Amino acid sequence: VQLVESGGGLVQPGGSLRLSCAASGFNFSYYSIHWVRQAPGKGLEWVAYISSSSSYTSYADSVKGRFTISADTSKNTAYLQMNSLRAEDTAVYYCARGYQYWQYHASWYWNGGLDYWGQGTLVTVSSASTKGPSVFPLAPSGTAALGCLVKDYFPEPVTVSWNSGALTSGVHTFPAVLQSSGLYSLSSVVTVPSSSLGTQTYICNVNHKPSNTKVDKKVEP
Amino acid sequence: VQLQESGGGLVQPGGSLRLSCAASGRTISRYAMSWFRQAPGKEREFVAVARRSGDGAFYADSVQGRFTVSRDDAKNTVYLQMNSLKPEDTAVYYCAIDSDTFYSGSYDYWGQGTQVTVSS
Amino acid sequence: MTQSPSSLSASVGDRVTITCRASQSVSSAVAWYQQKPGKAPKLLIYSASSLYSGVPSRFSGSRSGTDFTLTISSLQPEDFATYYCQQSSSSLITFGQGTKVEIKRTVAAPSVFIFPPSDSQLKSGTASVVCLLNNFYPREAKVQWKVDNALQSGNSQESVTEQDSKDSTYSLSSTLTLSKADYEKHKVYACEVTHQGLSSPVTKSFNR
Amino acid sequence: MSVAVGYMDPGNWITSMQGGAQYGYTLLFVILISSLAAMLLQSMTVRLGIATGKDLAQMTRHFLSKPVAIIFWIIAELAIIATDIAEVIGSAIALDLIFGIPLIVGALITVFDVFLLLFIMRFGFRKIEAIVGTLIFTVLAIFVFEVFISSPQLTDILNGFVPHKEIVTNQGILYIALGIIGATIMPHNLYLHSSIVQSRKYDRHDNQEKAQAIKYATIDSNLQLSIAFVVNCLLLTLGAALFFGTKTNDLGGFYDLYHALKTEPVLGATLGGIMSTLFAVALLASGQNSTITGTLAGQIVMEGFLRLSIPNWLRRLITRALAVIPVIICLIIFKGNSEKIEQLLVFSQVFLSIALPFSLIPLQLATSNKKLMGPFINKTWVNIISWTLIVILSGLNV
Amino acid sequence: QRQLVESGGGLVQPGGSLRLSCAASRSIFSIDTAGWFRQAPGKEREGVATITRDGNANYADSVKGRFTISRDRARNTVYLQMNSLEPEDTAVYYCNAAIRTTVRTSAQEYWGKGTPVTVSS
Repeated sequence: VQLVESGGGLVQPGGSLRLSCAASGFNFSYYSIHWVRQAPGKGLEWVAYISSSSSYTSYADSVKGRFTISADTSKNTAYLQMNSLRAEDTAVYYCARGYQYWQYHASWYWNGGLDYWGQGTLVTVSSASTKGPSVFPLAPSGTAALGCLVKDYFPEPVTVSWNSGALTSGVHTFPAVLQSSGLYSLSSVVTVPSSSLGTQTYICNVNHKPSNTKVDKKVEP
Repeated sequence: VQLQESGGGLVQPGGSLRLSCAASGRTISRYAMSWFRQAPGKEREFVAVARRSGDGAFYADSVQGRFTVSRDDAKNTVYLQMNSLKPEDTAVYYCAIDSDTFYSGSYDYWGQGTQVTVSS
Repeated sequence: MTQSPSSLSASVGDRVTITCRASQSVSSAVAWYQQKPGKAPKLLIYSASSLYSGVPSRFSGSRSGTDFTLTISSLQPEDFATYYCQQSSSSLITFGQGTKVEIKRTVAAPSVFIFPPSDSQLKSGTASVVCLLNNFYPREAKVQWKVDNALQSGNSQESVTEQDSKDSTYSLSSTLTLSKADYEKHKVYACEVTHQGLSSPVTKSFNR
Repeated sequence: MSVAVGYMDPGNWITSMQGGAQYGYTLLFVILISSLAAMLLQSMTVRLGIATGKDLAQMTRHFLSKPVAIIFWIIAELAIIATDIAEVIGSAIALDLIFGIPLIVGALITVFDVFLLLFIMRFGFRKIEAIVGTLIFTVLAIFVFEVFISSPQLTDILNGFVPHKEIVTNQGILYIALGIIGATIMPHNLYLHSSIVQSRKYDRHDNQEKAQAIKYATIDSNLQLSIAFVVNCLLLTLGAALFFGTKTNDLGGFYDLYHALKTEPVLGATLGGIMSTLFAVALLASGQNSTITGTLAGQIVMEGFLRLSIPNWLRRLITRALAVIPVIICLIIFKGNSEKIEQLLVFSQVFLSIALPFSLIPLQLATSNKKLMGPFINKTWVNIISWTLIVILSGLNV
Repeated sequence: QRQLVESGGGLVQPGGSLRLSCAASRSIFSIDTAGWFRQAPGKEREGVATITRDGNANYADSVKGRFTISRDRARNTVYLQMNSLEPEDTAVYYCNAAIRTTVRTSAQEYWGKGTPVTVSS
């Protein structure tokens, strides 16, 4: 019973995009399909619902009208059709099996739930283009902290190592946060012995594969 | 707002005391209530916090297992039950209200303190 | 849906309870889900009382009044993730805001560090000032930026790490961003930190 | 005042209709023959009824001894019980259809409810008989309407040629055959007529030329049986035109008719239910009258063979109870199955037709002695002997 | 597949009992062969019982002893009485049918919508 999502790249705001939910195994004409969305770092949120035919379809007010669901029992497939994408819709959309007549059932003493979940695709809306980070030192002034600021890159992800992976203890590479520019920024920090600062070299190795950016930055006291 | 600690005194090593902190001018039920202690010349150090009912109690390394903070919301009083007392626990003990209901330690009101001396 | 506890701390093996306030929906029974960081939420309980086939027996349901609750009898060191309640409605379901269990551990105040902007960045026209709060617990903290003793608003962003898997602490970065011209108008750059483990605010500062 | 009488007895109802749901127009012929036979037999008993100042039961007593008397008394009692079982099942099904109560409760209501018949007797005859006659006549009108496009030569040529291969081979055929016969003769009717003729103001012995009464009574009896024949023929062809030539060849008991009337398309929608409930009412009333007639018969039998007597309410009650026991046994055993109950019903009728000869033989014998005798008793002789062969073959194939 | 309406499900403590009743929508002539299916939330549609034209009452191999199918030839309604319920019988209980509208039209399938049944303290 292997739900599989697909169809998530990068879209300009207001654009449109299809999303494919390939089913398998179970007799598709028996079960519904729900699309549960999750913003970054928030709680889940229900978005759509399509049964076997097209004679059943609810919606959620967030995309009431902007979204067209559709089914095709030929290949057990379900399709989402998003239009007029807004800057916030960036999310990680899912799939989820679930009873067909899930309305006629639900009552004060029964709730079917969503048995099998897919793995999620990452839609992302932006105006923002691919860009490698600027890398700036976070200079240290019995433990010292030092780091690298990895600023104004897009899209995710970046990796940061220290001393070509020889330094791993006490490293914290912060989750990226989106700036008002629509570009990400993060810092990577490490704590080290203050008595080491004069005689140990600290270099952050930054890799942003989408832009082929590789930067080594020496971080001096 | 006023806080008043009581229950200190001279106690033998291994012995027990129960400190009380009575609050007036403020309903404590909405706020975390903390205990600190200060030995002469040292910095005032955290001992324990009783958050609102259900939100947990937290403790300093030095007192974990031996001290227990508890609350009587109805009587606007918080307690520190101190067992297995050590010489190292000798200090003035202080209660403070956390004015931030989100628990960030906005300690605006403090008691005058009650002396605890652990020695034979 | 409003789950009442939101950051329920706990230690291993103990018992814990989690409640989902029926927001006077159709009140059709809840069905608790569980989700670990960055994976697919799993089912745990449907119709508010029965288990899902092949789920450890530590869990349980309860239908107390109109406040549905879940109770973990014994907390295996594996169960540490966010939990979700899901109430049906007339024709659209909605997931709760969700609560998140976490590992009990004796409070740790942050170590605080401040970093001035680099000359390289300044030469490009922008000044990023970074304040680091390292290895603290619980997660709540406040960072206030003062520039020549003036409290800043609207020109900083924070990031917080996921809880460390070994020591169960958090770290936090606050980044103040100024134009070079604004940066060069002022002398004293300070980050002032509070945390419930700190008896008084910690200030780290530099002079430009 | 006005005409009022009930001719449809659930026994013949189910047997005829079944004979038209399963095999079609074949059985038709048999019906006629049975009817004709009964006519003759009526004649005979009526003659015996009017002369010799005796009752067929007393007759039997005057050719037997104590033990064999016990035997034939057992047989007559069993005949009566058979008819009563038929009736009580009819009533129970009627109740379950009209109201919705399960069968067991209806059976019990029927058995210990004879007080209705004293109540309504104290209430008034003419009105109740008029209304039941109206409803039955109207139900029959409904059935007539319901019969549709049909091929006459089929019915005819199957009435005529009598496919003997057919009539004898399918031992499902002999079954419904004996059913129809034993439901058209009904020995209790024989005893009852033998008795009732005894009072028609004939100059009991002081008129050797009282046979005028004989002729009058026989004319009446023949009219009656003829109309019964017409009704039976109708019910049979109804079963035919409503269930034949189909898939799964549904049995065609009562329930199936009750539904087929309701879901009948061309009858609109509500008219379905209307005719439905009308049919239900008809069933109920027919059951009740078929009961009330036979009480006197049971009384006459016991008075004749044992020369003993009882008040009527005790008679009716005890008979009805010993009749209802097999119903409940079958119900509880087979957990409730319309099919099983209707099968019990048909088996009751055929058992009646099995018992018949033990009460037919002495009738012929006695009419061979006294002053008035038939010239061609030969018809009755051939009747009984062919009869015996049929019943013994049907027994044997078991 | 509509125009059938089950009814009767409801909460019930362990070891209770209750009687579900498949039905028809309007004036149906006969129910040839019924069948009651189960679709518990993490499994496949199993199947629990089977009456036939006359009567067969064939059951599953895990239920004999608790489930007593039946029929009501009077008002066309299949029944299903479950007795001494257990916490492993929670599911929605669909109904199948073989409806035949009028006395001569051929048969035709029909599925239901089913009803829930929960068993717990």
